[PDB]
Amino acid sequence: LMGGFGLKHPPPQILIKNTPVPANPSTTFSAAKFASFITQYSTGQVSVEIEWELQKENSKRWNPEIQYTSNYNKSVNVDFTVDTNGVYSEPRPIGTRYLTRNL
Amino acid sequence: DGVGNSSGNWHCDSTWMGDRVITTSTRTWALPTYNNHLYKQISSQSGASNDNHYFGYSTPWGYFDFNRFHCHFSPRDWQRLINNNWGFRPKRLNFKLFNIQVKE
Repeated sequence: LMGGFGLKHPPPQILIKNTPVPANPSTTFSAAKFASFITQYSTGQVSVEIEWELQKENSKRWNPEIQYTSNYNKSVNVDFTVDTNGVYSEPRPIGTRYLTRNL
Repeated sequence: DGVGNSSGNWHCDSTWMGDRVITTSTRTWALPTYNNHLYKQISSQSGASNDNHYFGYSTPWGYFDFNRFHCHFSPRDWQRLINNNWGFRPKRLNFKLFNIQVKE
């Protein structure tokens, strides 16, 4: 109901966790679990590559169609572009329904 | 090639199949008798500017011209051409005259 593709078997959850590296244990045995760990974080790169099937249009429509366009009118910032502080912003929600089809 | 037999069909279409597009048109024409079958010397009138003086000939012949882009492209086909392509050029053409009816 939020829009999208209903999948009985969706793309699976990809779960990630730093392995606990303990600090130095006591030189005598303690049966209690470790509460002291070396503080650490991880970083790295992640790649997703999705292949999408397209459905081309076969309209015999004469007049031109509504399409998503940028405006040529000047502005302080180009849409879908970083500003002078390096902050990327998206100005408006772009839906996907621009071409037409007869019922 | 008979009286009650069609000598051609209506082809008016546009097919986009990759790096090519073929645009086909079909129109109905009417050809009258020009100059009453005569060749005539035409020129500018004697009272005229020097820039506007001409000399030539008119013929009884008509001519077909399709040297306009709307002759081959619809506005929807022109919109497909201009929002998707950095360039275009013509490659070949095919011409037909058919279903000719001489009315007296």
